[PDB]
Amino acid sequence: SPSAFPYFHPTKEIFIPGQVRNLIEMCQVDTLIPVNNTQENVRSVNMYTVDLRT
Amino acid sequence: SPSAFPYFHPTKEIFIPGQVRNLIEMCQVDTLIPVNNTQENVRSVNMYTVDLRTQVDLAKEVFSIPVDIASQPLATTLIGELASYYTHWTGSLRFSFMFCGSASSTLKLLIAYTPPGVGKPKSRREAMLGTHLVWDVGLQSTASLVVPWVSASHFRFTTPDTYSSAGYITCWYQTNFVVPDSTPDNAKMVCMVSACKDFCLRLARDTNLHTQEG
Amino acid sequence: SDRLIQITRGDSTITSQDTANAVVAYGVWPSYLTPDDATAIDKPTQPDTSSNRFYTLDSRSWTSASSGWWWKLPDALKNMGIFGENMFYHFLGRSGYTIHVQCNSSKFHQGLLIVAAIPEHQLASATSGNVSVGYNHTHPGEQGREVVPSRTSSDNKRPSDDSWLNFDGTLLGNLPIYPHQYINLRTNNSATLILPYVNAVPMDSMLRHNNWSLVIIPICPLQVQPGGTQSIPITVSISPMFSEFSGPRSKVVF
Amino acid sequence: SDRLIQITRGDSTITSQDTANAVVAYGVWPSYLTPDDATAIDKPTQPDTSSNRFYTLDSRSWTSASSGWWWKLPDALKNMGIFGENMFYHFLGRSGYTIHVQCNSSKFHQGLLIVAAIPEHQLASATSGNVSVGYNHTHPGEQGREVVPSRTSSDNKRPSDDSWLNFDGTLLGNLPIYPHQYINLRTNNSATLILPYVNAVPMDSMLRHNNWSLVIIPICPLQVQPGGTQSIPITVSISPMFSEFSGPRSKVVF
Amino acid sequence: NPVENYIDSVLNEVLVVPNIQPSTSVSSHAAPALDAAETGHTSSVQPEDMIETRYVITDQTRDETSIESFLGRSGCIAMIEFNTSSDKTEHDKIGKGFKTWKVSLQEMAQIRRKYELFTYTRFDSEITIVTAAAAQGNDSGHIVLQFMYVPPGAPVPEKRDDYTWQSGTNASVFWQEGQPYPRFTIPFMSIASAYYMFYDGYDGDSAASKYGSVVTNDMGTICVRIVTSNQKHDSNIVCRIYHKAKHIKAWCPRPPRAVAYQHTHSTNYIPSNGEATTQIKTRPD
Amino acid sequence: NPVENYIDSVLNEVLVVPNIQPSTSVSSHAAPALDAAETGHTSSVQPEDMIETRYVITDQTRDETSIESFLGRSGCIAMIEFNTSSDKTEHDKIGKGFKTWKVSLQEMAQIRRKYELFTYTRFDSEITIVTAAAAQGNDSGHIVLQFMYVPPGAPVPEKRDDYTWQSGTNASVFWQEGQPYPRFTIPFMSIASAYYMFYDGYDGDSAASKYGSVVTNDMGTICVRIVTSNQKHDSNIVCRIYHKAKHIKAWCPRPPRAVAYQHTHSTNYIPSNGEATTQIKTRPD
Amino acid sequence: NINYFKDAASSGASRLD
Amino acid sequence: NINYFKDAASSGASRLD
Ligand SMILES: CCCCCCCCCCCC(=O)O
Ligand SMILES: CCCCCCCCCCCC(=O)O
Repeated sequence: SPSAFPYFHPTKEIFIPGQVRNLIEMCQVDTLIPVNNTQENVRSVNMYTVDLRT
Repeated sequence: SPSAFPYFHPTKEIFIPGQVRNLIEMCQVDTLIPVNNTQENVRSVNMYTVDLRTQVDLAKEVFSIPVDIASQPLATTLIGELASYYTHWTGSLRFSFMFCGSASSTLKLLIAYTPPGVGKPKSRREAMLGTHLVWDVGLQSTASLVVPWVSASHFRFTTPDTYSSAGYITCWYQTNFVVPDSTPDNAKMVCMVSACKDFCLRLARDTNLHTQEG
Repeated sequence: SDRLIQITRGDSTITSQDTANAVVAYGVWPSYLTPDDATAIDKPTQPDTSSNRFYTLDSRSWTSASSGWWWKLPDALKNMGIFGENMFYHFLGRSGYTIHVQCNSSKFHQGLLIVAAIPEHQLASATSGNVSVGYNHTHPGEQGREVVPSRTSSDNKRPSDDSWLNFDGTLLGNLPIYPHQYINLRTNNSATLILPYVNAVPMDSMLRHNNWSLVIIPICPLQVQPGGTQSIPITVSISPMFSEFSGPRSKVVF
Repeated sequence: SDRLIQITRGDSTITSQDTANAVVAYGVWPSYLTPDDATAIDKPTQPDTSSNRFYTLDSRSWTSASSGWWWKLPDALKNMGIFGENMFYHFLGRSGYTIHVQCNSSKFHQGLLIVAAIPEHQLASATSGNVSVGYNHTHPGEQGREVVPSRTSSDNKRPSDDSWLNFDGTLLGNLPIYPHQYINLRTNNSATLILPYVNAVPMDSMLRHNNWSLVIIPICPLQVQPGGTQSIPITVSISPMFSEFSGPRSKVVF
Repeated sequence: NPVENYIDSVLNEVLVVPNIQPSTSVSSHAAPALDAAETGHTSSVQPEDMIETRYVITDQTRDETSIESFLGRSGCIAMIEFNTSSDKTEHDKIGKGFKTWKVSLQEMAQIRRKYELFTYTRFDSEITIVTAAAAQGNDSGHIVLQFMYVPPGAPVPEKRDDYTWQSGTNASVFWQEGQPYPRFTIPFMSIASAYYMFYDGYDGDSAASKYGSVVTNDMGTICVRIVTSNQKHDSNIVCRIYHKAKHIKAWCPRPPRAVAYQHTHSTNYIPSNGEATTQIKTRPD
Repeated sequence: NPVENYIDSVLNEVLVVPNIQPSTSVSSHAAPALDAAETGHTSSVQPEDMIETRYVITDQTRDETSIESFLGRSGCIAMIEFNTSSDKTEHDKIGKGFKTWKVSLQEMAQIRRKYELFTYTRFDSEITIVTAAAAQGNDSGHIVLQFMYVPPGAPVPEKRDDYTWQSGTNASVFWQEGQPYPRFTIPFMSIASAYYMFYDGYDGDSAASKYGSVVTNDMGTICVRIVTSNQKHDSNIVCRIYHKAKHIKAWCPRPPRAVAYQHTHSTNYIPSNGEATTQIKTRPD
Repeated sequence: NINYFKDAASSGASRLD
Repeated sequence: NINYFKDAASSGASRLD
């Protein structure tokens, strides 16, 4: 398709850390599961924590 | 697209002096800045002249302008007019000052460019912490301050924008306007602007500096 | 010494001891028309030394009140010797010019002239409406025109006197885009412009079309203390260069 | 042309069109400290362009009555941008300097300044007895000190104002043994001194010790006839050169 | 090799800009900061001469400030208006069945001001036509238009179905509703080697003689008609003529127009108003 | 050889996925199942380390999760609405003869949320226009539209037939009824090297200073008019602007938006409602 | 791959990486 | 570059200089 700006030269691409090429790179990063997800916990960090006890 | 005149041979191209291939060739020519631009002067040649005279106090201000090429008073200069046909600009600017006192008159000026983030300098002491020239008026009647390209981004908008603004020029007495007897105690300076070798304009647009009604 | 100039044109010589270089308009030296660009097939007359010489125009006084002056070329030279006769006897002519503007003063005078050569300086009227500037007004000859502040006349054919609008609806601060020099009285006593022939046709009617306009505008007014000479002359000397004429006929009469 | 100078230091540029050369004190150009002469083992900070640039000090008026002026280095720059901050945040510093002293006038003014840089300019008291000059008096900052004839004050910590005794018990006529220039108003409008770091230790406390004193003394008084500007400024611009600092710590507070 | 010029053209990297070289402190009799503007030359001083610069590899390009880029964009140059009639007698008349327009770049200020940055210009013209036929009744009818270029001295139509519309030698282009925007090229057509944007000259020696660029080359007339005979429901037809210069050369740059245009082919700037004088875009402070 | 990359591209096999290797029982001091998530690194453990796997030749490909695949699909970014009038005075006005829209990716949540998975993005934009002109009377009339891109600082139209629509330097595209959907590319046009999806910064130091990505690059305005003058039967015109990114780069991945958007260029999430707080898609159990 | 327009931006989707 | 029409003027924008 034709460019609306017919001689325009885009600003140089500088190096920026953290380029993402594929969404599976993001799926390969651990993220917390809201396992607890009771009505008391879903407005809070507590939904991400599972209780263990004797 | 098809020609409406299907065998037509255009008139020979003769050599004409002064061919222009690029608008930056025109931006690279000095044009006068209407620095004075008070209501009394904007209908007259006087808007192009900045008054200098013997001061009683030290380190006084002579003038100030924003440096952003399509802001006032730069807007109606040739570089400001051409810049206002474009959305973005970049590169260094040359501001030139021609002293028009007598040959018997002497002066030093501090001309300073102040980057964004502090407003306009309130004194020569604040101004001289920025990029500056101490200009000695002598046999060479003209001096140039280069406003180097110092920006976060590779380009700035030509329309005024607080994120994109370029800062200020200020001019100050370094020493004083000094004269012998039989010499006017006052003079004029003419301020000019042109593009350095790195200067560019990008995204073409309709100018804000000309309108049509009817 | 870069301060000095001597220009010799035919039997005429000009000197200055306080120049600021010279400007060759658009970087092109004047020359004769080549066969590649020519259209008029008659052999041109090239009057050489009798035509390509300095003619000094009528001098004008710069005062603290002056607003500017202009001349048109070739019109300013139409009465000037063999160049002027050749303009009146030929259908076509072409020339370049050396313009030397002269304005001496003291180490104690102040002032700034811009001296500009404008190609196709199509003037605005001094009046409202579509009425264009009259022929007699854009053909003042060697006198040129003196600009007067707030000039009063009933003649709707007269040109604009707004030197701050270049007499044509464009700002004076942008006049430096044209071939120009300044006379800054502290620096120099003359300006020199070398003008090639500039036109969209290889030769033209000398009397119907002024290729160049010489515009002299005081930007910084003349200032000088009592006992100094309060008004100083501006004198313009112009030499045709590589003048050519073709289509000889009876002399034009106005 | 030997009359001209341009000095560019960081984002700052100074020009003069009427110099009398420049003096490199003792013929040695400023430079960074070498490992052979160093003693402090910490890697120094070399702030380069943000520090090694001209700072213009507060201007002073030369009148027919003036007796002289002085500044101390690095003290005169202690409030000056990134150089000043680095002096306050570091135990040690070293720098050379370019000093440019500016004083324009006309072809009709007369006067002579000596402009001298004195290493270890240990001042005399203005009072009898063994009382030494006070810290606050030898640390005036960018204002410097103006010398006043027959100055009256009760403060026994104040320095000598006897410019004819170099403020230190030695004759003014011998001041030329120090790195110096003159500003003779008929000859030049500026003086330029390039000062290397001069000390018996490779770096020193910037706030405790002034390595150099800039002394400006009118030897021939300012003279000018009526209608000429009767008093003329003296302006001092100083650039650090090869500035280095070491032993970073909390900012000193007075 | 031509493939390098093609790659530069698709990247818009044809017109490279100098790198900023590194510079250092200088103490010299050379003073690049000082000059004589009296010479009429602009100072050659650059950033490296007046500050300590770093090395910068300059990515900028000047392709979009080329005269081909600047003037080579389609802009409106005419609005040609006629209002069709259901009456067979009125539909034959000028302003009703057809309209004429004397060709120039002079009527629309946006285009005019850009080309008037130059004294002389030479280009081929791409013309594109945008027709909008505003239905005044319950239906459009069949809309077929003919645009005929009438060169100087060719007979101009006086009636909607005059003999001149036969177009036996003139260029005509036909448009019908739903057809894409008509487009054609006019080659550079002056009798001179360039168009005069300005002309400090006359067609004669007399008080009545014309002055300015109107003298230099008559550009002919666009004539537009509705080809369709009279129909039940009227249409207010507006044909907008868009012009793009191509193959452009331009000479002798000029100050831009600083004040409103008043008339075609004229530098006149004084308005008719007695309270309001000519207005600039210089703001006071 | 480029033909191998072409064959992989038409098969969508460019981004191959590892085979599952066969594995066997292991008894070792090496414990791939154990790690320290405190390090901020995700465990490298794979199926072969924790179960006895067979050999599987993995046919899957990641081509459709490429950022070009994910962001390179046309989505609506604006609905631009105006309602034409038969009255010659009202048809000249904004909202009636023409409309303006400040360009952003911020107004439509489906596109906005996808691009906001990244902190910085760089792409060329393919724009496609879908116009639907709802006839309010017995006929459509002649519908011709002009879409004009007005860059920052160019004069925005105040009237339907204002001088700004001459488009002497701005890009315009014309559309007429029955014409295919208009399409054009906007190249990557920031003054910076990427667009900021987020910006933890201000245009100034003050209480009144703007915050966030709105500071970083003004994107100009799309102006749309009906070119046709006033007509008998009104139309409720809606122009939908669709955007596809191309030549895409993206940096610094972010958590997706977990709660409704409230405002353009703002991460604000608290609703106006006093009974209903901000809602997530985490279901209780 | 044939490119019909004079700008790099005018080309279709880029090759995968 | 393919030229579809018999006239030089019919070609698209010229190369930059
Ligand atoms: C016949 C189709 C329209 C042709 C437009 C020609 C445009 C160039 C005219 C140049 C002279 C001028 O009007 O200033
Ligand atoms: C002028 C046609 C529309 C152009 C759409 C540009 C889309 C990218 C804008 C990125 C900034 C943002 O809005 O978050």
